[PDB]
Order: sequence, then structure tokens, then C-alpha cells
Amino acid sequence: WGNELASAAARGDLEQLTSLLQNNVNVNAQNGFGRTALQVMKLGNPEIARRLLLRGANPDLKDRTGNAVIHDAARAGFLDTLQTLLEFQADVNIEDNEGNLPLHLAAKEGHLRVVEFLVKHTASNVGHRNHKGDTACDLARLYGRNEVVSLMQANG
Repeated sequence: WGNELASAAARGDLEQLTSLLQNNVNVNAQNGFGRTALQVMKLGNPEIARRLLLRGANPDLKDRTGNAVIHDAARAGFLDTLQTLLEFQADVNIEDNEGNLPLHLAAKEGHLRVVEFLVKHTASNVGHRNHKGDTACDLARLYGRNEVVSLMQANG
């Protein structure tokens, strides 16, 4: 039921997902376009991620662009899902094809709370330079995220 599972997750339909999880399904089964339910999950539904991770969903999977779900969470400012990902051993220092950590993405987009949690409560490598030589703080400054910059240098 890989397709149905992925579909329910993508739609943020917890009810449908949970009923579908009553079957003997492989939560890591790819859908119509090679993506797992966790990968296409509609962010802002941390319980959907939890239920999937609980059943053994692999959080570190990457798409063609080398993007993992935690990358999307951090980039769009969805803290709860990002934390859920971490409580289930997701690699916080996973890099996309450009060498960016979730920290770079959260910093670049100005998501202060996410950056705060990553810098103070995770193993995020704050000094990690991407392939172009930029650290998360560098990108924050480049994009004018002055509050993120202050926060990062404050404690780091």
C-alpha cells in the first residue's frame, strides 16, 4: 500500500494514514515517483511523521537533489516535525548536493527558532562550509537575516 500510504501522508490525512497502517505495509515503500510517505509527507503534521518513524521509516533518504525530509522541515520552518525527525535518530548533519546542512537552510530562510534549537540542542556542525565555502551564518548574513546572525554569533 506504498502509494496509498504516501498519498495519505502527502495530504496530511492522519486518519487515513493510521487506518492504512493497520495493514502489513512497508513504510519505506516508494510511490509512483520513487518517494516514500515520509518524503512526500505534508509538513506541519508531526504526528504523521511520528507514526511513520515509529513503524521504521528511514529518515535519511534523499531525493535526486540530495534533499532529505529534515532539509525541507528546516527550510520551511517546521520545527515540530524537525524535532520528531531527530528524536528518531535522523542525521542532523545530512548534506544536500550543495553541501548545505539543515542549519544552512533554516538560517538562509530566517527561521530563528529552528536555528536556535539546532545550535543549542543538536549536534549541528555550526562551522560547516558548503561546497561554495559558506557557513550557515554566512548565508544568514547574505540573505539579511540579521536576527539569525546575532543569535548564531551570540552562542557560536
